[PDB]
Amino acid sequence: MHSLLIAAILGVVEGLTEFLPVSSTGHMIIVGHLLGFEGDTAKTFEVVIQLGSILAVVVMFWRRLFGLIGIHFSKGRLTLIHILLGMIPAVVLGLLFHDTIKSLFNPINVMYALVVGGLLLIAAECLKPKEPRAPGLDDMTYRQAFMIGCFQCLALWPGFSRSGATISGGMLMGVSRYAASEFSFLLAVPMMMGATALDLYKSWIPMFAVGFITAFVVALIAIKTFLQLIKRISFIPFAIYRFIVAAAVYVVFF
Ligand SMILES: CCCCCCCC/C=C\CCCCCCCC(=O)OC[C@H](O)CO
Ligand SMILES: [Hg+2]
Repeated sequence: MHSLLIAAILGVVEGLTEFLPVSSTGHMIIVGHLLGFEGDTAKTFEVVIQLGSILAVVVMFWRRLFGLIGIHFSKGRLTLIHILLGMIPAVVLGLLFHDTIKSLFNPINVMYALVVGGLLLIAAECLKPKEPRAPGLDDMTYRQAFMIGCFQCLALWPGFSRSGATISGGMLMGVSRYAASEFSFLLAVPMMMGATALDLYKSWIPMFAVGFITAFVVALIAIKTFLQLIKRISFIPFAIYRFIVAAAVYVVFF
């Protein structure tokens, strides 16, 4: 009776922490450990429900995503070249270091990426310019998009919260918190869709239906609130929250 309940608990977690700088992978290992869902099947299940979070960004940015690829229906406009430049370096670094990255998945490394990721969010807050260089999404430049991407190499460290890494570099390149968040979401669509496909390949029954779907729903609510929320809130509360999670990763496993 609780196979569906566990998937609901894991789904609301994944959908919530996927696009918030709070280390989706870190929350899953602690909750999966507290529940007892730790087998290889759990990891496969977790990659599946990541697809639901993807579709949430797909439906949230349906008009803009297809716009980048030519399916329409400041005066600049964000182009597909921005997305490509944002994902070139992580792909190149991710392809070359696959066996090495997969070795970093122990919980101790998550504890550090939780702390170090929070330090970076603080440094982005203290160091970001007073006047944003790109207050809107369509104001971004190829240099900002690429520097954000070369900054996404850190997300290959398990527990770093790819959103937190991507948004930090956005703020440090002069992109507003709102646009830096919008770009991290749009950038996650090609990244997650390809990465999960890459993970679904090497890993091979209705428990997915609950998890995939409920993660799609919660992500929509979180991703819509967070964008409206971040208009008036900083990333300091998120960075400090990652420290409380880091102690928990130590608490649950050590
Ligand atoms: C009192 C309740 C909270 C208890 C936990 C205390 C947090 C201390 C932990 C780590 C250091 C964090 C460094 C402090 C963050 C920077 C403070 C700040 O003012 O940020 C600058 C601003 O965001 C841009 O101008
Ligand atoms: Hg890089």
